[PDB]
Amino acid sequence: DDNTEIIKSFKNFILEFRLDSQFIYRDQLRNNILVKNYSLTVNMEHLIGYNEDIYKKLSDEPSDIIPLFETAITQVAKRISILSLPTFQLILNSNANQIPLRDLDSEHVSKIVRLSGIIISTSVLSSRATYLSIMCRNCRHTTSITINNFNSVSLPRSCLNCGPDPYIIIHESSKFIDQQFLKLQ
Amino acid sequence: MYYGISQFSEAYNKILRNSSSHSSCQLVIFVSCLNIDALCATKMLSLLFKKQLVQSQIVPIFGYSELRRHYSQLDDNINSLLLVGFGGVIDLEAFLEIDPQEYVIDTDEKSGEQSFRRDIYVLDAHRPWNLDNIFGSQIIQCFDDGTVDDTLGEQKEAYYKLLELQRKKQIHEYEGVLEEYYSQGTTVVNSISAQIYSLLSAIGETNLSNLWLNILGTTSLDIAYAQVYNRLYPLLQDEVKRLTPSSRNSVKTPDTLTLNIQPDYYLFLLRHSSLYDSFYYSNYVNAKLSLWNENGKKRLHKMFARMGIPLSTAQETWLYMDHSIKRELGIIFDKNLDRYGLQDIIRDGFVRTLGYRGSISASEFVEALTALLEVGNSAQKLTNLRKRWVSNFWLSWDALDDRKVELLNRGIQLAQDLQRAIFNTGVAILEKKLIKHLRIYRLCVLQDGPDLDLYRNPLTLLRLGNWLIECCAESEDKQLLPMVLASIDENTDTYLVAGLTPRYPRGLDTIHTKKPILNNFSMAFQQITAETDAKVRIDNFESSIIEIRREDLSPFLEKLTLSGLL
Amino acid sequence: MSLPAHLQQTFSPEEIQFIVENEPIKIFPRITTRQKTRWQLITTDDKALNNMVAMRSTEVVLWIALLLKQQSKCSIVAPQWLTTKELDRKIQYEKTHPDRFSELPWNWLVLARILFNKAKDDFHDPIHELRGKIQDLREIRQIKVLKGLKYLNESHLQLDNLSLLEINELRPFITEIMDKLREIHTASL
Amino acid sequence: DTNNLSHQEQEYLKEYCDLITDLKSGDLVDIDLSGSLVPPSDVFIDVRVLKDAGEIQTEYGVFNLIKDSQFFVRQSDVERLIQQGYLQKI
Amino acid sequence: IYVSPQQDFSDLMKSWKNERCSPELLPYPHQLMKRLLNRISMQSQLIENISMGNESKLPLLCMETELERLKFVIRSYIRCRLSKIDKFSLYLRQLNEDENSLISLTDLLSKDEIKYHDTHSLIWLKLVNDSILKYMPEELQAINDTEGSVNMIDEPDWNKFVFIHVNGPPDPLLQENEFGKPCYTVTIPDLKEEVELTIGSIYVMRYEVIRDLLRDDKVALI
Ligand SMILES: [Zn+2]
Repeated sequence: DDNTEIIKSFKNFILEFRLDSQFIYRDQLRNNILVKNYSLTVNMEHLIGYNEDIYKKLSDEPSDIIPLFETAITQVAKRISILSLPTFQLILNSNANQIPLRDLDSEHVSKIVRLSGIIISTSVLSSRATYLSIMCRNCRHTTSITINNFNSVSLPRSCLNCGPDPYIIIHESSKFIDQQFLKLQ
Repeated sequence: MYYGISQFSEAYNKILRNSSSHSSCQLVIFVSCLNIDALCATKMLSLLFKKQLVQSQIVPIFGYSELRRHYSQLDDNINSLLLVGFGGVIDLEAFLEIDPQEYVIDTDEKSGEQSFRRDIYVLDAHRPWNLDNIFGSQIIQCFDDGTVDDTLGEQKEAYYKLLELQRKKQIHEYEGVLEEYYSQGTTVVNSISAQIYSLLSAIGETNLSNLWLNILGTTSLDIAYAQVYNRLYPLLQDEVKRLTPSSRNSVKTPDTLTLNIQPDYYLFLLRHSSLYDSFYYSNYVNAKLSLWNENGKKRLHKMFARMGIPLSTAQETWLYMDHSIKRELGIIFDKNLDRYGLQDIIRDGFVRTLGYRGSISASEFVEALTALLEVGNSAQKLTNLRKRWVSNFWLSWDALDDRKVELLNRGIQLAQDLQRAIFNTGVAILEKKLIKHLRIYRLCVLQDGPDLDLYRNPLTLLRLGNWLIECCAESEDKQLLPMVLASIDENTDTYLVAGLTPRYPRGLDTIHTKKPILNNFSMAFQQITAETDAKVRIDNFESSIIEIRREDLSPFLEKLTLSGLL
Repeated sequence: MSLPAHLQQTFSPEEIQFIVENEPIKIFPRITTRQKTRWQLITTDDKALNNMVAMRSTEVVLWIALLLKQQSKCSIVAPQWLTTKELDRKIQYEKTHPDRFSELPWNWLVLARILFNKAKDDFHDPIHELRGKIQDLREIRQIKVLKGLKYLNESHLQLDNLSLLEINELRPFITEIMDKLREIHTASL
Repeated sequence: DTNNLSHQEQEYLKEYCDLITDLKSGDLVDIDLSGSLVPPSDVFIDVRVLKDAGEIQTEYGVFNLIKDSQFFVRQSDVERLIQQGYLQKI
Repeated sequence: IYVSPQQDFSDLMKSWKNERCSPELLPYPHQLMKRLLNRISMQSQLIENISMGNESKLPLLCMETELERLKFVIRSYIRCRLSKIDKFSLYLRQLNEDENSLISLTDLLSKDEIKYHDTHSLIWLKLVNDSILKYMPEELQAINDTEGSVNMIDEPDWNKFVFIHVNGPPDPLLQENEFGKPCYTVTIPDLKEEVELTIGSIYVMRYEVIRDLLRDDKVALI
């Protein structure tokens, strides 16, 4: 219900925004799709200008709202590119006041913040999960669970007899994404 | 001759009759280089002529020497000349070396009129008028708001009797009345944009763009002349109501435009900076709270805490600030501003917003335009400086369109920087107590600092002067005396002396407040320059500003003290 | 040389606009030219201009219509195709058939921009709706063009009812690739 | 400059300029062959001067090209001046 | 055959587009250009007379704009023709000297174009002789050799692809196809293929196959 309304709001924002004569985000999405670049960069200033309620919701609980934005972006991309693709990625640009790194505290837990620093170390690419195929040890029931990176998932403990943790992952029919760890000073 | 408000259409028709043939350009518009109102007037006139398909050229001018130079440069083929922002407080006939006998072409005895090959049109608001430019020459044509018929009848009769001429006593009394009239300060009475928009309404070519330009022009006088803005405000309200379409149920569309009245506050770039910065870099707020000392900052912090807005939230940019406080701001200000004396901050102002782009108020737009005019970008240095200012004029001209938002953003940033620098300089001046007091006037002379370079453009020096006038010179139980502010420039060894007039407390309606405070600096400056010899450069259109050599500053100040004419 | 490098074997968008403006359009005059000087153009008919009555529709070239609108002496009649309902119908037609192209006028992109810029208050429908519908039509046409580029050969190609602007867009790439393929085939024989 | 051209190339340039002058002076005199290939557009435009100059007396008229002074003239009149770089179409 | 000034302008536009998009140098329409130049001169004189003497301002503005547009079209056409002459210079000389071919520069160019061709050929020959050729032996001083490793005469491309719109007659070549529509028929000799061109459609065809139709004005290049 509410999720569908938010998705529709994001879709309308993407499909209707225009500054002077060019649909910025529509053309950007088309160009990115053409070169096999599945991402969209959105300037928060435009989002605030179009409709302040959408930005209010986005800033309130980003971990819950951002995935819906990705879903809307993917739907619009499919509409624009395929005549009647992986889940796209949302990249944000902002011009809000920077919060000093040393000043981050519990007050800013689960909020969008802008800071600056110097990178001192980077790791090697990992392989996170995005779509897992699971089969039960005893009764051999096939199922799939989708995962989103944002946290506000684990293997089922109860089979959908079979004891605790009865599911194992079928790795030949799963999809993964890249991950990296950085350190900021 | 003077054209009444009802006669503007006739002058416009004369212009269209003379300089309209597609053969070649025959209209030249001269514009003051450091006047925003003149800029808006010129822009609106250019739009009108463009719609009417008339060849024209526009030439920015600064000072009086450039005016004479350019006029001598002009071609004979030119037939209509437009002056906006100047030419009202001088004897234009003598200055331009114009003898009508040469310009006369057709002399018909039956009509008793001599047609001329060039017509000079003056669009000026400064008073008093020069009778020789009003009741004298026919070549010079003046656009009058109504002052001439309102309060110049006695002087009109005196001038006519003097021209026509026991009898010695009568001639002496008439000349005495004329000298009494000519011996008074110079002050602005009206906005030129209002005159041009009255012409437009007479010809019925009004739209939202012209009304917005008129609003911009009239608002520029708010900082200096509050009486003019108050007098001309109700009409703007009526016309904004008239032109604005009532239908607004539709949500914002990309092409939507809305020019409506919203609560506007006497704050600095509220919609393009942080609330704390808006309350910090403000003339009125600082004057009321004297923020230049630590106790003022403590009072401001206490006020913000009482209003319920946190300190971190108050310093967040306006766009990204929490929307709840943005919605409830008016209620908060109403509830918690009487206590600290800032009850005059609340005001009604015009706000224009284009679809999906942030709103901008008239005051902020004017501030951005002035910042672009000021800081945007021997005799050789002087020429380079004046030509840079001329180029800045055009840099500001383009920003007045909807297709050049980048220039507007740059102007806003430059305005922020300039206000920060002026605030720092004013803090230094007030802390070090450099404002010496005298029975007649007050003196503030700058001789060192890191920002002394900026104080060569007259507009920036006037900004500093207004800043100082508001703080402790108009409030804080202080008598009203004219203030002389000067700034050195070792690169040329001269002082950009400026003679500023006092101001009554802002937002205090009273009978004395109604009467304008005339500026008497011009006549005393002229007399002192005539008596002595210090190579004073009296060429700026505003006589309040001159340039005095470094070695001759103190003698000139002593002469001014002895003058007793302020 | 006598001709610039980019104007060889193709056209420029300014020249495409020049060509498009040479077509007739309907307008509502605001003056009364008909008698109870007068136009003598040589490239275009001058009888219609000399005989115009206010508020009575007449036909004149698009270039002259824009010139009149510059002075605000006429009101341009938006073509029937531009209206919203026709745009939704054409979008549905395009969606239904994933192989053929719609039958919009050849000058459906240049005229759209010219009218949206010069005449922004003559339409009987919201401007933003028209812009969105035109954008959707253009995107679907781009998809179909991309899909159809995979069938280039050394014999010929057919693109029925394709606007002039899209043909101008695609003229260099298609022509050059087909020429190279034809050269290879000719060498093979 | 011409220092990069061999004397034969300098003669070539002179002769080709002569030829260009020759064609333009024939029956194609109504059309200025050495014109602009950008199609015509709005008849009247605003042009800003980019270089201080005197009261140059062109065939179309006398334009006092005072630096930083805008004009409102027909595009045809100031086509060549724009080409030479005195004016800007803004 | 004179019809009307508007017909002349339409023919001028058609010729301009064909020349711009064509791969070869098309024949010169002498009579049309003579008439158009005469009309331009007379119209300019009439404009001067009218301007010698505010309801008439807009008519005159339209006059001037129309004259500018016509002048631009003619100038562009002439420049395109001159460039095409420049590229195929030696080939034109070979065609003219070759008596077997009925084509003649007098039947393919105007007086200005022939003057330009002659003068440019002379100047370029002088330059190459002064710089390079004079130092070569008698076997390698001919600027137009057709027996060496690479042909020195660059001929027009006879199979360049071009966008064509099948206008149809303003005709034995017209045979109505199976889908209820008139259509022309052409043959590609290299591929032994037969192609059918239906009216009111846009194709991408070789130039040689449709050259006769373009000459007859059945089809027009886009
Ligand atoms: Zn199980």
